[PDB]
Amino acid sequence: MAPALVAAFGGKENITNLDACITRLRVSVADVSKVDQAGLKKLGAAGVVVAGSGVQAIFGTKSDNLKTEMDEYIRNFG
Repeated sequence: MAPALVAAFGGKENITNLDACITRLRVSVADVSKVDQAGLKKLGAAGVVVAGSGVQAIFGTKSDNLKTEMDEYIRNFG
């Protein structure tokens, strides 16, 4: 699931707004019908916040751990 979890929201390139940054991403959209943010926050990023109107994602603190999981995905799907 982890190699498809990040895909579930960050891989929805269709997204209308996204604030990618050093260790901070964001995903302001209405495709929440069934999104796995609850997983994409502790598994894709390191803490996100949902605010009807926009969504914010933060891969700080345990950035290396989460990014390590990211590295695994491309290596698992290379």
